[PDB]
Amino acid sequence: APVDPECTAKVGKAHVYCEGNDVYDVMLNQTNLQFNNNKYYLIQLLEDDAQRNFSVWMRWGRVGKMGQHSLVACSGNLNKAKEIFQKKFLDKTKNNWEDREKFEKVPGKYDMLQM
Amino acid sequence: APVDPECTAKVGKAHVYCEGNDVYDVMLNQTNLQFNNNKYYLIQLLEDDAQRNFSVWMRWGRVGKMGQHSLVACSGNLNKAKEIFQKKFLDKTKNNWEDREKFEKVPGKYDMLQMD
DNA sequence: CGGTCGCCTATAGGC
DNA sequence: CGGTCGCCTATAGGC
Repeated sequence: APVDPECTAKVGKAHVYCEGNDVYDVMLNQTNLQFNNNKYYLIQLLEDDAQRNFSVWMRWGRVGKMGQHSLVACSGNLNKAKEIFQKKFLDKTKNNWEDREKFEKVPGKYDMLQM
Repeated sequence: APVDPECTAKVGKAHVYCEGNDVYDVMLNQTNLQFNNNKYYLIQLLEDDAQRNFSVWMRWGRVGKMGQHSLVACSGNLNKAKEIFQKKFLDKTKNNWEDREKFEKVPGKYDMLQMD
C-alpha cells in the first residue's frame, strides 16, 4: 500500500494507484547465490493527491543498498502509465500483470513477492 | 450429416469431417428484404472415404438457385483445410468458429442456421 | 540487462 | 462482396 519512501519527490504528495482489486505496487526479487545475485526491482504507479496526475516509479539494486531509480511522468494519461508499468513487470518476470494470481517464476528472471 | 449433393466430385467418395463435438458443415444465411438480400453461403470440410485426403467445399448464391462454388483441395493437410474453413466462416459471420455455441449475428453479415 | 536502442521479419489493415 | 489481386503502411515480436 505505501508510497516507497525513497521516492522523495512524491511521498506525502501522492498515493499508490488502486482500482478495485488492482493495486499498482510490486516488489521483485532475484536471488541466485551461485552467480552472486541478490537484487530487487520495485515498481509503483502513482496518482497525486493534488490532482488526477500520474507517474510510474521504478527502483532497483542490491538488497540493502538504495540503488538507482526512474520516475516517469504521464500527466493525465492513466493508460500510458499502466502500459509502462505492465510492460516493465513483463520484461522482468516474463509473466503478465493480469495473470499474477497464477504467478510462475521463470529460470533467469525475477520472482515476485505478494503484498 | 451429409455431403452437399451439388458437390458432384465428392458425394459418394467422401464424408463431412468430425472431431469431438466439432462437425465441419455449416449453412449461412443473410436475408434482408430492405436491401434485396436473400442469399446463402454453405461451407464443408470433406475427408475422403478412400484415404486420409482433404478438401473444403464452398457454395453460395441466391436461395433457390444453385449458385457458384469452390472446391479447394488440401491433400493430407488437415490443418490447412481447417484454417481455410474457419477463416471463411469468420469473414462471413464475424464470429469465430470456436465460439459458435454462443453465436451472435452481426449487422451487415451472415447468420448461421443451426443444423438438426 | 540496471538503463536504453534498433534492425529484421511476419502480420494485419487500409485503399 | 460472390470470386480474386496486391501495393503500402503500421505494428508486434525475436534477437
